[PDB]
Amino acid sequence: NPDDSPLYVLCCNDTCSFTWTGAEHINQDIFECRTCGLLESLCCCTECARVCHKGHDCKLKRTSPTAYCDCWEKCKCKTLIAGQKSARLDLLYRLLTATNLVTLPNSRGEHLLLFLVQTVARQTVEHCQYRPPRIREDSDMPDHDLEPPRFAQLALERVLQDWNALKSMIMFGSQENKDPLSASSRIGHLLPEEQVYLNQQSGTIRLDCFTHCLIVKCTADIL
Amino acid sequence: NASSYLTSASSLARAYSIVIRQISDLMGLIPKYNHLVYSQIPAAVKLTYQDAVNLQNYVEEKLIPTWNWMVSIMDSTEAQLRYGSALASAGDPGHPNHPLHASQNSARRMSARGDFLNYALSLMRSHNDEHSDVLPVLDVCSLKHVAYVFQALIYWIKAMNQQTTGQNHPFFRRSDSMTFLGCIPPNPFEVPLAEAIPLADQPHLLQPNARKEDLFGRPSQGLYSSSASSGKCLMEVTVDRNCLEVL
Ligand SMILES: [Zn+2]
Ligand SMILES: [Zn+2]
Ligand SMILES: [Zn+2]
Repeated sequence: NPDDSPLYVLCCNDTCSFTWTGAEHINQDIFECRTCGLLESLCCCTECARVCHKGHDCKLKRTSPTAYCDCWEKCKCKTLIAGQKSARLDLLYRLLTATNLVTLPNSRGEHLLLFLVQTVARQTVEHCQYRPPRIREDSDMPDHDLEPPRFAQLALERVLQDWNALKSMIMFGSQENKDPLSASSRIGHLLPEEQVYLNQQSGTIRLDCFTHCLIVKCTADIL
Repeated sequence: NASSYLTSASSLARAYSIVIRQISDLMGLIPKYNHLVYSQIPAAVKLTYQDAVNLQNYVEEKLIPTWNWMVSIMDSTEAQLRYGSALASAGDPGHPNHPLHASQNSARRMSARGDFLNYALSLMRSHNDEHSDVLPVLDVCSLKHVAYVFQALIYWIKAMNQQTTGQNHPFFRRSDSMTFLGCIPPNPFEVPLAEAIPLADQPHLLQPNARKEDLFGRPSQGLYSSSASSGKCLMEVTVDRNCLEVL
């Protein structure tokens, strides 16, 4: 399945929100998972949704007030421990220059570049609320002294330097590249006239999302 | 009480239609000028064959610009409608963006800024041939003048054209009641019942507002292929309004 591709897992392996927000509330997007029993408060974060609850009935809470992640108190959390960052970057390099995995999209139909840009925008919005470790009973509380993740920016910079990845991004929705979550992907069972009409056009919704998030949402950096 | 541009455009198009109808009637009277016009009317002008040919050339040269205008607009809107139908056939009815959804009922139920932004994005994507999985943003109810002009020109063309004018048994060919004017009929032996004549399989599809397509199958056009680039041997597939003016 596309969501199990090693590049996607590498790029979506960020640490938990609770690891840097501590026990205090914060403004962030809130995911609820029906399988793990996370409803009516007791809600997880985006990283937990992508990693801890991959395959569960995890959705986004539209009416989201300020909240923290408590995935630890209800299920086994794989996002509380962060691996070696240098090894992560090295593996990203090797997977970019060794396999054409970057061309394949994920289960949501978004190419790796779009996912990385959206992650960078969301992280820039959220991490500004990170209170540093100010100096001034719960023994099972997870460790909460680690910095917020900073891998998304490096991954975006390095993937943008790759020609194949950028070409697959920009030519996404064209004749060759077609996302599974698009009505024009499977049209081989239609009448030839409808096939011609659908085949004439090319897709630019994903490219428009990528450009909009790169230009108007990623306000933090010009790099 | 309203002071709308569309009303003025429609009224001017109506006047143009009246004038074009009169022109077509006059030119159709040319072949029988002597029997109908010359003898009965005391004061008539002698007409010669070369005069009639020059007259026809003059009329065609004068009507060319409006003809190009209507052809461009109509090819554009037909391409938009055909793409919408194809996407509806290839789309998910549950999504709010599907053509065949209640949200698109246009009577049961965004901001003005959002509407204009949608229109602008649709125009740009259509021009660059990039309108995929997004419904074209168009208002056919605002094309009344184009309708009048097209009606007038088709009237002129039809009137003057009528002025000019066991296998394969007449029993085996589709009749007027089912055939589509200008489209070849589905081959009676290749296609099954469920897709040739859907009404026979499902006789409850008969409704007062029921399309002929879903009652007697989807016809096809013999265009695009078979070479030639006359501009009408190639089907209208491009969705902008410039390329169908270039064509
Ligand atoms: Zn979490
Ligand atoms: Zn779960
Ligand atoms: Zn977790």
